[PDB]
Amino acid sequence: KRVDFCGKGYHLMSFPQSAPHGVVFLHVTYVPAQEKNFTTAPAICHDGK
Amino acid sequence: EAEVQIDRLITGRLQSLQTYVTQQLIRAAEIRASANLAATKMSECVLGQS
Ligand SMILES: *[C@@H]1O[C@H](CO)[C@@H](O[C@@H]2O[C@H](CO)[C@@H](O)[C@H](O)[C@H]2NC(C)=O)[C@H](O)[C@H]1NC(C)=O
Repeated sequence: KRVDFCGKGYHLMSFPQSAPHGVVFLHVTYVPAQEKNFTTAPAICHDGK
Repeated sequence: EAEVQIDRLITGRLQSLQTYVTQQLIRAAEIRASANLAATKMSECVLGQS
């Protein structure tokens, strides 16, 4: 859950692999795109509630 | 006959510099760990919520 620890973006899972004198991690991330604008509001009034 | 005497100055200065280099290495090996923590704290307490 801590951000920017394993991979850039939201983190899903990972795989380790060996190396001559170390380890190599493959991280799977998740990156959104194709945004819009829309229009918001904090709450909705109805019958004074 | 004085080259022997100069050999004492050379080996004194060399040791004086040897101590400085080692002191620098030992001291600079700490700033690395002190800044790695700052980098860790900045990427999670600023870019997100802890
Ligand atoms: C949401 O609306 C904003 C503003 O109405 C868009 O931002 C502008 O986009 C145009 C595209 O040519 C730029 O020329 C402007 O400079 C932008 N505004 C600013 C203040 O820089 C934004 O593109 C819209 N979002 C989407 C997904 O279309």
